[PDB]
Amino acid sequence: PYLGRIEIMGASRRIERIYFEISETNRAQWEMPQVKESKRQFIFDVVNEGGEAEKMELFVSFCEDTIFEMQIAAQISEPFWGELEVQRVKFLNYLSRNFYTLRFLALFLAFAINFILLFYKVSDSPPNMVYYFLEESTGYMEPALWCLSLLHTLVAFLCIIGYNCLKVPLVIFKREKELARKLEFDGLYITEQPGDDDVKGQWDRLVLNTPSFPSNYWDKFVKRKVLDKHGDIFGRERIAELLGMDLASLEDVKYQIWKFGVIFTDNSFLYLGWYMVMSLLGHYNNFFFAAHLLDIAMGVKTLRTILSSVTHNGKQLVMTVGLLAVVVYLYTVVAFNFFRKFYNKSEDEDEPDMKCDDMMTCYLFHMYVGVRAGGGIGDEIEDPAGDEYELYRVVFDITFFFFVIVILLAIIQGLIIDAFGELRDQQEQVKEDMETKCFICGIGSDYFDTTPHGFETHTLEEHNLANYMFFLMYLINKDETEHTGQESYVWKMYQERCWDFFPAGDCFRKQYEDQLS
Amino acid sequence: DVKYQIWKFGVIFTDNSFLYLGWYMVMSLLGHYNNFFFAAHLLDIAMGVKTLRTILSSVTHNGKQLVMTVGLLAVVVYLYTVVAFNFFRKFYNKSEDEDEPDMKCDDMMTCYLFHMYVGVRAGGGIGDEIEDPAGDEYELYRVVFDITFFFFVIVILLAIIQGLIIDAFGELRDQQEQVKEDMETKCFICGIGSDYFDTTPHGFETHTLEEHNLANYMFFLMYLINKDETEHTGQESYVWKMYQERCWDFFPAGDCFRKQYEDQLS
Ligand SMILES: [Zn+2]
Ligand SMILES: [Zn+2]
Repeated sequence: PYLGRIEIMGASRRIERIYFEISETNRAQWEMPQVKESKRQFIFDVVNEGGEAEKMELFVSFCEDTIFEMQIAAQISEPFWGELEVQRVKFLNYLSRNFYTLRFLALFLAFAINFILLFYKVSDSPPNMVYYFLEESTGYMEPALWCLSLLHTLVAFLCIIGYNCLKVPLVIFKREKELARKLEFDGLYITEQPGDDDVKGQWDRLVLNTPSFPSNYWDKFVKRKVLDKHGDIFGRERIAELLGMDLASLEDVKYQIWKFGVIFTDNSFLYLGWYMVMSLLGHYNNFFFAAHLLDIAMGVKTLRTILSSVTHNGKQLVMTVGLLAVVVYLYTVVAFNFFRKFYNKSEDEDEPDMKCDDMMTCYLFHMYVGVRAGGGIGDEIEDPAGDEYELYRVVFDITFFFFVIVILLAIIQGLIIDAFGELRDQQEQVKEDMETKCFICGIGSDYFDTTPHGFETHTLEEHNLANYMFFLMYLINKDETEHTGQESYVWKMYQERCWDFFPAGDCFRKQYEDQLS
Repeated sequence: DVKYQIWKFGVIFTDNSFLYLGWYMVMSLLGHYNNFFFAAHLLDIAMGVKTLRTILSSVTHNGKQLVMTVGLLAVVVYLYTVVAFNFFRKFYNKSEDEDEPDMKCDDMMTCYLFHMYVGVRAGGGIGDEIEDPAGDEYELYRVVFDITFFFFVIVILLAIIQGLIIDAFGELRDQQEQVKEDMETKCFICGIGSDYFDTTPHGFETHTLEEHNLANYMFFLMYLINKDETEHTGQESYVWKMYQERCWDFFPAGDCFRKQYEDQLS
């Protein structure tokens, strides 16, 4: 239960098995459903849109993110300026622990507000100017709407605060983590400099000189390592002034501005801010509470997966909608040049309403009524029977119907129908790969299945990606002086970002098969 | 045993097929009250005909997602209703009479019902039903309203609804094909690939007919159950003990007689 077990490619160039102790708190945090869903999403992403070369780097990044999330969860968990500080941190922890409940409550409140909004009525007379007011016999909905609007605004504000307390630390952690990696192993601001059209790199400069650069990232030796790696070649004084460190120490408005910039560029934070703004506009005009019904797309995973079918081929949907416009424009040109006499949409004899005596009017008429008509433009425009251009006109109508109504809408619907099957195939392929190959070492399940339940044992004990994350957390928490020999070996390999200690293509059984059996 | 009979009757009354047959009998009884209650027994074809059951399985495979997209259509039509009720109230007069107007969007509930009723069922959307906007101040906003309604609701949402069914057909077909491929390329009892047995001609056929026959395993289990404990032989007693302790380790997994004695046999 607490006894951990991983296999590494040891210094002796052989597979070695490492035993360590796992904390019950870490095990419970791992078993939490949020972490389970995060792991599933990561596995899907790497199997689907990932390369075999970078699989271990991606896996280590996932492990680091999961470790930081567990640390934040442990921080927010629960068992005269001091009094207000204690109360404030308690309130913030409560908001962080109930962020998702607050989001669900906000969705419910929006639904209730809109259901009450379904009873609004418009009258010229008071209960030019028109008076909008509720019309219900019960009388409870009129105060209920005001109470629910106040509650919805409060819940939206609490959701913003909870997000800032919970999911912003991870964004800042990843940002600082990536900046440190690029600074050390790429010399981004020492050797190359950013692209300059890269908004992120330019903003990141503001934080290099700050004393609190590794505020969330664990490694506090980021600057010292970069100095040792680069200063000897590129100027010790220049590196020190760039990184804002003092060279005689061997015996933050800018940081806050940079942090706020990252927060304001965060997509989920922007979405929650827009949600709060619309909730505020709701008190101005209650029908602005109808823009919070769009939150179901982010709320319900089933609806999100359904809409993913539409958005999988969204670029091609836009392309085919823009192609429909060009085809209808060509039909408009032909109509305006040759069949102007059929586009009289006025029943009155004396005054004619000619829809194709102007190019813009004809194009609007086509794109409006011809596309939405069941049989095309022939349904709307005048019948050509007994006319000189009857055959040209019937060819016009038939080709419009076939190319636009039939073929183009068939393409639009086939894109969605194909997107459904493509997403299904992606899920099936990920499942098949995860059930027929080992993630860490990439050895087929047939080899392990010679022993009954061999692949199950290999994926549960020998090569467990949960155990690897537990070992990484163990190394990070353990002291450098306290590290044992193999732990120091793996720690050095991790510090140099060398993923060669992961057994790739080899395992304990494959190495000692002759002796074991 | 009154308690045992009560428990048995509770299980019977919770049985789904028993409840279905009880409902069938109740509707048959109501038929004598009103003969048109015999039309509720035409729904029995779904349970009766396996072909129709498999056809309806296409609809029911993604039934949760069908309900979800029907509930999403309601929200989208509600947003269009809000926009209409706020801005285009003047186009929703469905009365040919000049003096008395029938305004379908002077009330939020009436407008929502009008949209969900006629706009969804119309071929071109709500623009077909409501008044033409030509020569009006809000003509462009109104044509954008109509075009987006047609594309999002009539085209995209119904395309999603039909794509769910079309995908369900292919998914069921793929399930059947995968089961057939697994059953024809791997052995059920021991999980050894057919390629190994196919070195001998008809080797996999012989393995699945004589060596590892899941019919033979059921026959042996019935034989053990019927046979007396005292009459059991040695290996039969071994398997009987393993069965009593619910230990399925006597099933050969990954090994077979041929694989074990290949050197001696050939
Ligand atoms: Zn492995
Ligand atoms: Zn077998």
